[PDB]
Amino acid sequence: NTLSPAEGSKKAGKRLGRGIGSGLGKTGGRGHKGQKSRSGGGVRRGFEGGQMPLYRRLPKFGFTSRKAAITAEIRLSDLAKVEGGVVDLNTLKAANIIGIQIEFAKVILAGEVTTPVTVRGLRVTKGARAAIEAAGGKIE
Amino acid sequence: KIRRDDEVIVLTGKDKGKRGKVKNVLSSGKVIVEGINLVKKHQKPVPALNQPGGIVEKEAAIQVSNVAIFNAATGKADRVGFRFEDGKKVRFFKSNSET
Amino acid sequence: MELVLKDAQSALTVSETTFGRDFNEALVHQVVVAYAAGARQGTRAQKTRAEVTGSGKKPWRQKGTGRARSGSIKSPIWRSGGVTFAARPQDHSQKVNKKMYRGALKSILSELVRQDRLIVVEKFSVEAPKTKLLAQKLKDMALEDVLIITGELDENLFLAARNLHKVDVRDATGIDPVSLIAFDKVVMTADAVKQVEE
RNA sequence: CGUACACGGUGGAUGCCCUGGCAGUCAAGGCGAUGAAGGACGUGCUAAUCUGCGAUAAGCGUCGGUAAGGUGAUAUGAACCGUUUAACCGGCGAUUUCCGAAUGGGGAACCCCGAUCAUUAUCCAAAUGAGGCGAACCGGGGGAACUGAAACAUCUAAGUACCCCGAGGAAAAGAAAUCAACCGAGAUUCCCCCAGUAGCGGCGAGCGAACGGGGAGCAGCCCGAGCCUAAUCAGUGUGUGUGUUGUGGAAGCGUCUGGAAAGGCGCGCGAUACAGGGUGACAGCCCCGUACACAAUGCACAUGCUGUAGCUCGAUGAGUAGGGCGGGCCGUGGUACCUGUCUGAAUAUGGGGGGACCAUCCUCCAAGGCUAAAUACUCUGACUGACCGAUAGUGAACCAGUACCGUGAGGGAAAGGCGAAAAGAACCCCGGCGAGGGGAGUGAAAAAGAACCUGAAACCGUGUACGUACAAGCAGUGGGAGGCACCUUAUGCGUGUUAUGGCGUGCCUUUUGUAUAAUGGGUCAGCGACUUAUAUUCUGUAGCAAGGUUAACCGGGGAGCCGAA
Repeated sequence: NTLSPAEGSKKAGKRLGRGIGSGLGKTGGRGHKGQKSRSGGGVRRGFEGGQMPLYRRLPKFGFTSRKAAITAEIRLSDLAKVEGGVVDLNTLKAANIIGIQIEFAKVILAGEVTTPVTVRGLRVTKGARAAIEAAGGKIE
Repeated sequence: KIRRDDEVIVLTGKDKGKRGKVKNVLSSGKVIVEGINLVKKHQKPVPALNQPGGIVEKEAAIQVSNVAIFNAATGKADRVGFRFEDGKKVRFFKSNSET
Repeated sequence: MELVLKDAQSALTVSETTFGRDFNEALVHQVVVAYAAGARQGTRAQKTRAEVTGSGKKPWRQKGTGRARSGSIKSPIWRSGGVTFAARPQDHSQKVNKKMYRGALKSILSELVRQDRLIVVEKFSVEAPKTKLLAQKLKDMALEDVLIITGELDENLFLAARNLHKVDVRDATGIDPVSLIAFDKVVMTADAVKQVEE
């Protein structure tokens, strides 16, 4: 009625996670108290991202290799057999999670169920020769 | 609200039952009605409170709480005086609910 | 299953809807414990611009100190300054989410499909201009004690109920676990549920 | 004279209030030589300030609104005006002395005239322009240092600070001799992403794009001739959506406390209107106001229309492309852009470009020009804010940017509140006395009297409790003896305080060691010292699970990132 409601306005409802004391948590409350790694803690931080060095000096270093074709596109068996049907060459890959702006890939028999759909790909490895041969089809 | 061009009727103060027009209204809430006055020293018909001192305000200092204008309820009060050129106010005056 | 909806006349049945998610009363209550008023300016450690001023300007010996709008910050030896003892870059909270916050945002939606809880109301509810009509639809609903809980809806903020006992009006679009259940309890509408589903 | 307390004072904290600030948001947005902004100085019967005007001087006139009350803030005395309807509110008009960027000339406001540059020119200043101001934003030029690289000459901070010139309310850019995943995209900016990748760097530290994609906004065209009329130009008529104020506007109810409720308690109500304020103490239903309604103005962006007026043909810009020398600058690498000196093409049966040079493809064609739309700030108006509260907050809620300081530039405070009204101390005594008050009066919740609410601490006076001019010092504790004083906490149970006796070297940092002749504080209150983006690496909790999460922008996305050999 016209009585001041027991409550009801802003901070009503659920919150975030575990019983949060106050706002996001602090470590060194106001005033004075240890809080630190002791010693000469001030001027500037310790680490730098590298070293001194002794491990970074001149170990078994190497060098920056030229950009690769950026092949390496998982096209494992199954997930393509128990999916769709035939015709799965260079034209119907977007439907699947196989479609890199670059090119090339590979087949990794994750399963063994027959399909026996054919698949081009433009690549080939062990197992690739297997299947799609004893089941039918031609790779390229 | 209360206006100066209206009549008031006391109901509590020792001046209970007295009738008169509103002299003036202060931003204090008090209202002096033509009638509720006091007898000064040299017996001069001038409204004022009853207390010893030097120079003090006039008016009997009445309160809108114990007065009686147009109270929408069952009371012992009766008729009360009340602009007209307004027109719209005439309608409310004609209604037994407001003025 | 099938959550029965209610019309303005708090009919026994109308349409149906529901949500699927393992309700966690421990987690939902673990939700009503984090920010009812928890976005009232924290006190972190390392979260802003802060560009040195170098030499120049006004003559006087002074050292490098955090200066934001003539206001000192990130400087340990000054209100709101660097916290050398890192880990806890803010102000006293609780040792604690990606799954508790959101996960609860889901679990809560499931709290509705529970018996001893709220009830779905038809869209016509948002129409009710007056507030008294609500108190009535809440009385006949046999849930007038829900005012003791809270209230919600869909579309726009239902003003006509912003006065009812405990009512933090909110829209199904952007409903943080907060409005979802004021003090582990709530009440919504039809269109709301649908909008919240997604 | 030690200590506690009591009464009064000093003082001013605190509690409450606050006509103020701080911050965010929406709307709106230029002024002037028809001489503005600002300043100086006048003006109300008295007025010293502030504000409003300005010599018709806190005012005059018209229309509309409004209304009986009015004559600014100060509620004073005197006094005036208003129904020949004022005050007040909005718009507009009239007037508007002298000085004043004024420019005739000089000049710290005073005295006499278009000064200076420039165009047209009947060369007569005759007809015109420039010469100033304005919060930031914007464009075109000039261009550091400290600092960082824990040295420093490249580099970095900087292309910043600052300086010069200029436009608008918006500028700059721009229709491609481009891009270059391509049988393709295809004007230019801006936002997000792509990238912190390519690239640069004592390759040390650091520095740091673009193409493309996703969006916002979309408009293309003009320089010789032929011809003819709807591009363009000139002019005319002239908006829909509004600005402020007033009108259609419900509502003291009951009991109790009180001088009074906006109290407690009981009951009811508003809501396409669940801001706030005022009214004698916490009234959303007392008043204004909030949603709402109507009328006065400005803007009227556009459109319509008249006369102009299509369209057609060819070409298309050399000291340029390019090369060499010396520099600036850029992420620019022999592969950015620009300046200076010198040299110097061809020409579409030509030439340039696709991040190296030269012959062969694809694309596109400079050395001429113009071009709407998409974000900024915040003076001004309004609103809001889990912001602060008058040693807080803007320096300024009280005369404040005032008092006051400095030759000057410049610097720069403190001071809030009695209340229902008015009181704010009448009258009497004393005394040298309008400078010392008993008494008494004022009062509500003023434990009120002219810097007045409340009103503490340091502290002062009187007074009380108790020691006290042989007295040894942390000044306790336990045990046993003494007295005195009080029986609102009756029970061989406690206090105030003290005589006497056994013990007992303030507090805080530096330092191997500090009670120490190591350092700091006379005391007090207030004030005063560990945060705002992102990235990386671990830890505790929790949902779910090789799937998982999104970022710009949409409750949709999955770009992209990490993981999966």
